[PDB]
Amino acid sequence: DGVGSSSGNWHCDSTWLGDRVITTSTRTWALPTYNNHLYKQISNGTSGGSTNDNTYFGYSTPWGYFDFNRFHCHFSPRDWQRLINNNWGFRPKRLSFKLFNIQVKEVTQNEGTKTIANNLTSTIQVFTDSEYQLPYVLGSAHQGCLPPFPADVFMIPQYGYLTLNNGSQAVGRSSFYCLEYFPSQMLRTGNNFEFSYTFEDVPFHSSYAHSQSLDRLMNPLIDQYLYYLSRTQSTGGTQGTQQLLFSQAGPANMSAQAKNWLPGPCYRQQRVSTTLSQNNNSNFAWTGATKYHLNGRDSLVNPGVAMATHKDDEERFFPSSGVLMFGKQGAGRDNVDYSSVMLTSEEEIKTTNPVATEQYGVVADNLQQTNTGPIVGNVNSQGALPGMVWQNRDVYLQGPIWAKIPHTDGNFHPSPLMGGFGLKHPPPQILIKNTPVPADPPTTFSQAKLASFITQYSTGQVSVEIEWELQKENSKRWNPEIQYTSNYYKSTNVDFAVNTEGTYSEPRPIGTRYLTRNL
Amino acid sequence: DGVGSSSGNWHCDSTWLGDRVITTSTRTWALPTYNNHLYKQISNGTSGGSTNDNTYFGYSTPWGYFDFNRFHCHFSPRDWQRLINNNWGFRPKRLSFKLFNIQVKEVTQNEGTKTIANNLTSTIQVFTDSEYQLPYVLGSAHQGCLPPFPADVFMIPQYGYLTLNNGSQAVGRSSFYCLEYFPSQMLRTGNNFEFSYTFEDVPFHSSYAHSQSLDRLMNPLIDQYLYYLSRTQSTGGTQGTQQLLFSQAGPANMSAQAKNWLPGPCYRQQRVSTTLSQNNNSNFAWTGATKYHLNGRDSLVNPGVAMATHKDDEERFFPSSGVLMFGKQGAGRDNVDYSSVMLTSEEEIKTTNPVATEQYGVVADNLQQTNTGPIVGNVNSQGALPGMVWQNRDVYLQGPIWAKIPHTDGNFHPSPLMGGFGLKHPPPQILIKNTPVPADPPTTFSQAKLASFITQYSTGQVSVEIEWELQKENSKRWNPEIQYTSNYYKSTNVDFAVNTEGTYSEPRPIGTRYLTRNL
Repeated sequence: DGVGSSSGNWHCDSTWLGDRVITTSTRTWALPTYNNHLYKQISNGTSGGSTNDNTYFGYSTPWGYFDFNRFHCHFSPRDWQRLINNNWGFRPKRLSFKLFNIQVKEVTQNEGTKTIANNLTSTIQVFTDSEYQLPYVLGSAHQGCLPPFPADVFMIPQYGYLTLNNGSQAVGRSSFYCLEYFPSQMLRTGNNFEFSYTFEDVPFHSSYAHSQSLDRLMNPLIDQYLYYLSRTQSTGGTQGTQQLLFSQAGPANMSAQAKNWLPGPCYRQQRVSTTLSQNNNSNFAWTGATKYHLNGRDSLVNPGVAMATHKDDEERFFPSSGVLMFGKQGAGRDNVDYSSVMLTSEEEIKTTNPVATEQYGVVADNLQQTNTGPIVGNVNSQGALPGMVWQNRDVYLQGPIWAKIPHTDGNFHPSPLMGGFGLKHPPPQILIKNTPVPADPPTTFSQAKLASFITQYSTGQVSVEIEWELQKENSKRWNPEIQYTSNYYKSTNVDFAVNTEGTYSEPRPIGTRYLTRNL
Repeated sequence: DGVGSSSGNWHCDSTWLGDRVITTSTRTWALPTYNNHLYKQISNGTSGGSTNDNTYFGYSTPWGYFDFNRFHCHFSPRDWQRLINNNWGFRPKRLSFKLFNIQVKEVTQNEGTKTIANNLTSTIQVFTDSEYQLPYVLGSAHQGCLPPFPADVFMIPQYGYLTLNNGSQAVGRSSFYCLEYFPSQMLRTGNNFEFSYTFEDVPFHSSYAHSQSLDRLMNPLIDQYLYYLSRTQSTGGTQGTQQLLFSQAGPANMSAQAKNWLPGPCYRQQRVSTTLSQNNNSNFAWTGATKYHLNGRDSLVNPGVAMATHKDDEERFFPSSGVLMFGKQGAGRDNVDYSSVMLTSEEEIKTTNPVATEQYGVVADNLQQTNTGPIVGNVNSQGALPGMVWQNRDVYLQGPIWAKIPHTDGNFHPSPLMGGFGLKHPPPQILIKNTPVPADPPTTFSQAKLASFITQYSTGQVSVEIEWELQKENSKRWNPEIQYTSNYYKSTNVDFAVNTEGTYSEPRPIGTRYLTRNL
């Protein structure tokens, strides 16, 4: 462990061993100094135009943290293709992390002349919340993950959290955390850091589509031995009389056959078309949105319960807030045009989950009588029922991977709504910070704390390795399958490559449900 | 492994052990930073004046690579003489490579004042494509090899490759490679790198000339017991009549004797003389050139199939594109005069291979009859025939060494047309790159990737060692032999030495076929 020797090699690879696949990636990071080594109370109440729905209260810390909760951080596009085109399901098993080749540099800004030199004696601090004692900030689709293209250098995000509030004020249950209160490890140039982690058991992800629909499971050649009320009036003429009349459903009345199962739950959203002329001429992006009310404040249901994006022949429609929406390369931050974002589509689950923009069904509304015609009413939101079967939301190459299940008393099907694996003990957070170095102190003692430090930052490499378990397909389907492939026609650039400027780009989102399977 | 200790010694030598000879050379290299650590799409279509024949599409990488595919990189001129004057053939056996004494320096450009300092903590990355997964760019006679004179310092070339295209656009089969996706090794000052390699079996190079011609293998004293049609008319007067007349060829008609073998294949090229007045007054360097048509675009046949440069007493002639052409020291790049280049000559293979500027022969053209005189026609291109025997193109002290055989289904005599050894698993490519070091990042998080780095470069030593196998001659020739020797008459400078300026120079090309041998 000397200054003149490296502390690790560049491991970036992926191997396939059958039911196993082991990904490995390495990147170069840079860590600035946040908040001038200060903790700061941050808050925003209903002051100004800030509505009650957007109030908060929390703290910003001088620490940074690593993030790789994104699939494209570990799979090349070719590897994603290899995976999704040949396997029915998969799940992670283990993980390894490593930091090495640390180098700290200080910057002297003198009369515009900016100079950078090495500071061989400075340190950084690193520790992992292996006991889940800090607010778990990962799993919220924040930026700052590892770049997709390994040749990119990225900046480490700053750590901050929120707690309970009342407007812009705190309450008696508000918590304050000081990260320095944790046992941490200090590294100089020549030290390295690493640790390992094991995933808890979790069901495989359903990387397939169903080749049958829920309402078409019967034999199309034979009838049932059951009966159903086929008619409640006399089949005669204009003098119809009350009668109770039954028949056996069969091939010509499959809509009436008795069934054993039932579609999954729903929470109706607002439908909107990509043909601007087909929409209402008014701004109802927030007014007509599907929200939920909690503690007096309202919140948008995004993306909400996994439901079918649209029924057949209606690809121009999509739920207002029921679809993951990625932005194209170099897209602006606020209020961009539709042409710069890429909409996903969960159409593949039409077989079991209801369409997100229609009612679950229709149910009896009153007690019919001789003088009262029967009335029926729409169901726009339906909780779980015994016999319901549904599918989860699909994952994507540039989507999240896992999320932490909130530690509460009860829950129901703890799969993350944004898609991925829900865990009780997710991979622990990894935090990092530059150790402060004070400038020259005064010559006489003073009680006041130091406030002048040397401006500096640091950089180094980081590597992650994940082992995945595979579930190979075992189909007996005769005809060929649908596979994700790239276009065969000539184009100016190559998909998933660099421009003439070296700017990486992803042309479209990529799901994982291509293979098929019976219900 | 400390900063204050060297990591290797200067090994530059050559030893002879009988059938073995072991060369060893060491040089000093310098590696800049290419493309500002960016991959860039490069292409050129039929736009502008660029003809369809010169379109391409590919990528330029921020990596450099080592090259020693040149004979003068391992043999001194004296050693080349020692080798070619005493052995019939040779071939390589093993190879060893080594990097050491690395030192990285960063340059600060401030107000014209350029300062250079050491950066003890920076690294470089090095790896070898030992599985031939990257486009093999070596074996194309590119510049950037090790300098001939060991006292020179050289610059490492930049790596780039090409793929399929349509004009200036890519197609569905175009491939894009990211070199960072390979497992690589990182070295600081004090680390070293090395590896070994073994050559596959390969026939010896024919370092000799034939003392007999193919058409003069018979005994000059005895006749044959065979016959040949000697005459088809009556030997009488002006009243010649049809007759079938035969005789035995012997010493006086060796051109008519029956033979067992046949000259090698040919592909006729255009002849041109060094006496400017003897050539046609028109520009036909491209129009009259020998080309070949592939995928709609035409390409020049250079240097083409190994054929004799010229027949006896015609040394002023040479094929337009059938001869390796080296440039003298300090020669310009584009459109220099003939007086500044050095033409080789494959005259030594006149015994078996056809002259490159004449027809292979002449063959029957129609069915002769009493009323139809026989017609015969030239053959200007001839494929392989059973019984053909030919020789390969000669190698040179400043020529290439090996080339990689393209991985296809079929081939035919896979010897590189430019001369040398054809291999299925050539020595692997060695790639190198400066690890990027970002400047001070901003104080608040930002999604955009880093784009400001510290300007730096690196340098060090490199050594190569190759073991060769020899094939000693076993002649019984009585009279003395032809040997390559230097001129005995006084001159201003010494061949293969430095000027008064220390500029090394090579006065002429040097083949390897001096000794003789029977057919």
